[PDB]
Amino acid sequence: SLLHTFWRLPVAVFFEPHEENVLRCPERVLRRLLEDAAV
Amino acid sequence: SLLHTFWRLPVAVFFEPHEENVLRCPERVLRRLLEDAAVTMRGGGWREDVLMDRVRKRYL
Amino acid sequence: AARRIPHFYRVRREVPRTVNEMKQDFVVTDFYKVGNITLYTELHPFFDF
Amino acid sequence: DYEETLRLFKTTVTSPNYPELCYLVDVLVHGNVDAFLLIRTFVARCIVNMFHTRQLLVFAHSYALVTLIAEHLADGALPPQLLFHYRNLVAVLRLVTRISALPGLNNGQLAEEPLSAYVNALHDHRLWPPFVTHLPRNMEGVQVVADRQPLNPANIEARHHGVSDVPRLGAMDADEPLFVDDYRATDDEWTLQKVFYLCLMPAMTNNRACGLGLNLKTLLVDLFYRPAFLLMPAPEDSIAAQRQAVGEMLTELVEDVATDAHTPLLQACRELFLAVQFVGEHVKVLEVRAPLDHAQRQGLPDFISRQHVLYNGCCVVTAPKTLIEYSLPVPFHRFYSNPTICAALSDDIKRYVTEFPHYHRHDGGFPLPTAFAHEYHNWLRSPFSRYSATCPNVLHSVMTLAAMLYKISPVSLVLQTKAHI
Amino acid sequence: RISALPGLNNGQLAEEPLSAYVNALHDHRLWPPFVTHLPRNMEGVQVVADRQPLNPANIEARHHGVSDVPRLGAMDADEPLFVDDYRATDDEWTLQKV
Amino acid sequence: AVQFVGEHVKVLEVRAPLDHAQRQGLPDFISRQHVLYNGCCVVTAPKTL
Amino acid sequence: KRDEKHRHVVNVVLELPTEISEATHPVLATMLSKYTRMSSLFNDKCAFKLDLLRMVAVSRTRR
Amino acid sequence: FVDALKTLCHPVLHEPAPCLQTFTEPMGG
Amino acid sequence: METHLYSDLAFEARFADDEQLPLHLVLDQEVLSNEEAETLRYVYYRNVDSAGRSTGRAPGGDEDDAPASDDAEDAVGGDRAFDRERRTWQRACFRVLPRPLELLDYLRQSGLTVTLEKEQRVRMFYAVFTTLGLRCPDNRLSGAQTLHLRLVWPDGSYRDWEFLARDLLREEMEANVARTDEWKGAGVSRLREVWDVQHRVRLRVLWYVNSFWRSRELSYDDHEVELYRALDAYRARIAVEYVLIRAVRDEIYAVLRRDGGALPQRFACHVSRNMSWRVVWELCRHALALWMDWADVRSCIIKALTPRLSRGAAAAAQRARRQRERSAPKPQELLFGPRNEPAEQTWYADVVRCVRAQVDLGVEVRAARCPRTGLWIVRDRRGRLRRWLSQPEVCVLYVTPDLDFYWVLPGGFAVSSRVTLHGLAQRALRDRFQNFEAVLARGMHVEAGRQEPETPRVSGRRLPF
Repeated sequence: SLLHTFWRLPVAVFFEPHEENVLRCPERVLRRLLEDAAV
Repeated sequence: SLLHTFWRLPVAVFFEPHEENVLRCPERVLRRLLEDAAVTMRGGGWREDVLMDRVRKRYL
Repeated sequence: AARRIPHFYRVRREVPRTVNEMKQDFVVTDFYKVGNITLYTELHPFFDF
Repeated sequence: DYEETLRLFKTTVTSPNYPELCYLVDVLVHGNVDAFLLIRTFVARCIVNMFHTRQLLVFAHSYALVTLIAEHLADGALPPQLLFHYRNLVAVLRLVTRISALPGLNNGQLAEEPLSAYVNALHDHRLWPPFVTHLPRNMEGVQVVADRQPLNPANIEARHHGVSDVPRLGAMDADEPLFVDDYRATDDEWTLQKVFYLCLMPAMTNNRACGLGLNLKTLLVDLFYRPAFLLMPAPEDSIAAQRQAVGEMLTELVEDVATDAHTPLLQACRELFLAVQFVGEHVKVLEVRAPLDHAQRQGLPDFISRQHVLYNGCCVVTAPKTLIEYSLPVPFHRFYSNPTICAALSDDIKRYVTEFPHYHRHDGGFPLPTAFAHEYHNWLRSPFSRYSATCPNVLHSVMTLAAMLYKISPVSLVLQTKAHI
Repeated sequence: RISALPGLNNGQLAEEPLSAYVNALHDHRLWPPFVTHLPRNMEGVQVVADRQPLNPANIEARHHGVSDVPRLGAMDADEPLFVDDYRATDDEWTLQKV
Repeated sequence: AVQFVGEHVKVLEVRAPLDHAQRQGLPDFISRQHVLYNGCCVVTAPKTL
Repeated sequence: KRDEKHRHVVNVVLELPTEISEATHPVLATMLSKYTRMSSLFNDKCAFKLDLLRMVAVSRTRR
Repeated sequence: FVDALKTLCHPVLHEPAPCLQTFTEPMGG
Repeated sequence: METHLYSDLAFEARFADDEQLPLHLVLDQEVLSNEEAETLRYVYYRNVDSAGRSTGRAPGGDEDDAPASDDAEDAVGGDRAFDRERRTWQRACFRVLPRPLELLDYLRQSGLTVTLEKEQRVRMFYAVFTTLGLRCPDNRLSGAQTLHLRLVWPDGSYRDWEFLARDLLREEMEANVARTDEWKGAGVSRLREVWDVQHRVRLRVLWYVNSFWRSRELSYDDHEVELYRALDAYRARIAVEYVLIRAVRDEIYAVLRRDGGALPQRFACHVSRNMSWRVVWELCRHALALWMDWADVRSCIIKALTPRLSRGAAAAAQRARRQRERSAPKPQELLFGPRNEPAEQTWYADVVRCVRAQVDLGVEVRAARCPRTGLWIVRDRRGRLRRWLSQPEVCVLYVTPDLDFYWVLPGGFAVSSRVTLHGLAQRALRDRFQNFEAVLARGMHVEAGRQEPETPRVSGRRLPF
C-alpha cells in the first residue's frame, strides 16, 4: 500500500506557499473524509 | 530569559520529487475491487440513451 | 434536491462566507478604515460585486 | 391599535408548544374554499378550546389558514375577540401594503406594469413569496423551472378533486408534473401572501421559524387506515375503546386540541378524515428564475435572478415530535433556516451542527445547500437576514422590511423624489 | 443571546467557535456547578474523582431497567461514576451555565 | 418513580487546561473547578430531611 | 375469471380484512372496476390505499 | 480602540514570565 | 421585416441552380442572450438530408467513411476536409433589432398586416431576423430532412441548434405594380413556435402568404423509416464526443491493467511518508466514476482537439516534425548561418472533486517543465501557481496539444496514456466542432495579423443611428 520513494532520507523544507503545499490533512481529517465518502 | 515563545520555522520532513519515485498499488485487493466495477461499467449506461429516449418519448 | 438536502449535509466540511456576508460584520464607523477588506468591491450603489 | 394582537402573535409563533396537527391541516387545506368549508366546525373547536386551554393563538403559521378564517368564519360561533384578532392581523397586512407602496402617485399603467410594481418590489410579481400554495395569475415575465426545463404549457399543471386521479397518487414521489387547483391568485392576495411571508413572519419570530415538507403520501395511509374510517355509520361507552380504535398517533394528536365535552374523539376524527379528498402533493422546490422588468434591465440584461419557493409546504415554528418519521426538513432560504429545529428534525443536520457549532446562527449565516446558496442572485440578500435577527417585535419594525423593499429604478427615483422621500 | 456576539461569531480557531473565545459562558470548559449529564466534547478537559484522571470510557456505564446489585452496593463509592446515557449538547451546556 | 435511581453525591474536581488564546501566559497552567454531581441547589432548611 | 383479480386486488395491494365486504360499501363496487382498468403501479400499494381513503371520504357527507 | 489593535493583541502584553521573575488529594472522600 | 423581403426575392432568384425554400425565422431571449445578440456577427445554416449527411459533399456517398486512426501529421484527413466542411456551410441574411418590441404590434406599426386566428401576446426583449433555406431536392420534400443552424460570435465561438422538418411544418403543411407593395399589403399569414431536436430552444417561424413557394406546388411525405434513419444520423452526431470519452475511460483502465498500477510521478508536488494512500486510491475510483457521470462535450480533450482540426495545426505539425527530425548540428551552420531556437505548453484540464461532487470542466492551464528536475509543474493562465495538487479531496485530468495524456491523483502521480480516436469516423468529428475561421465584415482589417479595433456593436442602449 505504501509508496516507494527514491531519496530514502526525508528533507526539511522552507515551506513556501509560493510552491505547492503537501497533502496537509491529519489523520482526523482522513478518517472523517473516510466517513463522508462512506456516507 | 524564561520560557518564551518565538517564530521558529515549521520543520516537516518531506520528499522532493524525482523521476523514479513510484506510488505502489495493492494489486490483489484493490485491483480486484476495481475488477467488478470495470466489468459492470462496460455493459449499459453509455449516457447515449437518456436524451435519445427522451426525444423518442416526446415523439411516441 | 428536495431529497438531496439531507445528502448535502452528510459531509462535514464548512462553507466559507461570501463577500456580501463579509460586509455586514462591520459597524458604520469601521467601514472606512484599512482594517476592512471589501473596499476593493464596493464600487457602485446600484450593483454588488 | 394593533399592539396587543402583535404581542399575542409574537407569543404564539415562537412558542415551543405549537400544536403539531396544524402543519397537517396546512398541507391538507391548501386554501381551497370548499376544502376549508368542509372542516369549518373542526377548526372552530380547534380555535376556541385551544385558546381557552392555552393562551397561544392557534393557526397563525400559514397565510392561507389566516386569510380564510377572517372571511369564511364570520358566522359567530366564536367569541368576538379571536375573530377580532384575525381581522386585525389582516388589517395589519393591509396597513403594510398601503404604506409600502405610493398610493398618491401611481396612475394607471406603464408598459403593462403598474407603477406601484416599479416603486416597491412587493407589488412586483417577479418576486415570489417563499411559500407558494397557488400559482399567480400574472406569470408572464418569469421562467418557472421545476427540475431541468421551464414549464411553459399548461399540461404539466392539472389536478382534480373527488375524481380519484389514481396515477398522480403514485406520483407524489415524482417531480416533473406540477398540480394547480385552477385558482390562480390575482395580485391583491398575492401581495398579501408576499407581505405575510417576507415582512410579518420573520420580523415577529426574529427568524426562528423553519421550512419542512411532509411525507404525506405514506402518512395518510397509516393515519386513517383504521376500520373507524371505513365502517362509518349513517360504541363510545368508554374512552379506552376510542383510544384503541382511533390509532396510536390520533390518541395524542387530537386528544385535547379538538375534543370538547360535546363531541368525542371519534366524531372529530371522522370530521378531520372528511377533507382528505383534497390530498395535494409532496413538496417540490420550484426554482423560479425571473429576468428583471424594463427599468433595472438597463444595465445587465443577461441577469436572471433565481429564487427558491415551496409547493404544498408548511412554515413550521417548532419540531413535530410525533411526525418525526414522516417529516423531512427543507432549509431553502435565508428566512426560515434555523439549526435547533432542523437538528431536532433531522439527525445528519444535527451531527453537522454539533461538529461546527458556529453555524448555530439566526442571521442567515447558516450554510444553505449549493442549489440554494446563490446569495449574489436572489432578491433578498445578506443585509435582510442580518437585520431580521436583531429587530424588536414592533409593528414599525414589521413595516421596516416593507419600507426596505423599495427598488432602485429610475422610475423609483422619480417616484421617491416627487413624494420627497 | 447577549453573552455571545451573534453578529460576529463565524469562524474557528480549533473546532470550538469564535463564541467560545469571546465569552467564557459559551465554551466547553467552564462547568456549571450542578451538572446532571456529562457534556459532549471534553478534549481539553480531564475530570478527576480519585487521584488519577477518568479519561477512558472504562469507568463509565448506565443501565436502568435491569436493577443490578454492583451499582446499588457502591452508591457512595469513588470509582464508578455511573453517568447518564445522554450527553449534553452545546445549547443545554451553555444554558445550564447561564 | 424509583425506576431511575442515581448514585450518591460526589464532588467532581475538573482539571481543565485553558484555551489556546491565553495558553502562552504560563503554558503549564491548569484550572480547578469543583462542580458537584447528583445534587440540588438547596435554598431552604429542609425541615424533614 | 374476473373474481380472481378482484381477490388479488383486495389481498395483495389493498390488504383489507375480508369482513369489509361488498355488502356494506357500494363505493368498492363502483370504484374497483375502474381500478382494474390498470395493471401497473402495483408496488406502491399506498397510492391505491389512500385512493380508497379519499373515495370513502367523498362518499359520506351531507353534501 | 480599533486603532490600537496593532498594540493590544501583541504577545508581549500576555507574557508574565519576566513579571514573575521580577516580582519575586483524594476527592472521593 | 426588411431582410425577409430581400431574402424572399433572392430565393425567387436563385431557385434555378439551388432548390431551397424561404424559411423565414425570428428568435428571442429564449435562445441567445442580449450580450450574445448585440454583437452577433452572422448566422449559418446547412441542412442534412435523410440518407445523405450533408449537401456540399458528394451526392451518393463520400470519402468520409475512413477513420483518422490516431495519426500525427494529418489530424483528421488532412485539410481538404476543412475546405469541404467550409464549402457546405452557407451564409444567411441577418438583422438584429436590439430593443423591446411586441411582434404583432411591431408588424402592425410597420407596413405589414397580421391576420391571426387570435391575438396572443408575445412579449420578447429583442428580435433577430434571419431566413434559412430548407432544400427541396425534387418537388418532393422529406419529413426527416433536418436543418442545422449556427450562431457565430466575433471571437470565433459558436453555438449549435438543429431541428427536423416535422416540427417546422406540423400545421402549415397540413393546412394546404411591384412585388414589395403587395407583399406589404397582404403580408403574414400566421406565426408558430418551433422546437429543436432536444426540446431546448423555442424559436418562432413566420409564414408569409405572399411567398412564391406556395406557387411551386411542393409535395411532401414523412415516413417512419426515413425518420428512423434521421434518428440514427442524429445518434451518431451526438455520440461522437461521448464515444471519445468512453475511449478515454477504457484507455485509462487498460493502462492501469497493463503495468498493474505501480505508476511513476510526472508532476511536481511533494509527498510525505506518513500519509496513507488507500484513501486516495478509493477517492481516485470514486472520482473517475464521478467524471464518467458528469461527462460533457464542453471538456478538456474536445477543446484540445478544436484547434487541431484546422489547417494551421497541420502546417505547425509538419514544421514541428521537421524540426524535431533534425540531425546533430554542424559547425558550418553555427558559425555563419542563421541559428536555431516551444517555450511553455498550452494544455487543458478537467478538475474533479470527490468530497463536494462538483467537477469543473472548461479549464485552461499553462504547464511547464521544472528546470531542476524532469517533472511537470502547472501554472495558471495569469501566472499564479495552481495549488489543487495539495488538496487530497480532488483529482485532475490533463491533455496536451500533442494529445498526450495525464490523469493526476493527489501527490503529483500521473497515469500516463494517449488518447484513442481509432474507433471514430471522420464526418461526425468534422461537422460537430470544426473550428471556423472568420470572414471579412464590418470592423475588421483586410490583411491578417493586425490589431483589431472595437466591435461594430449594433447597440440596444446607445442610439443606433
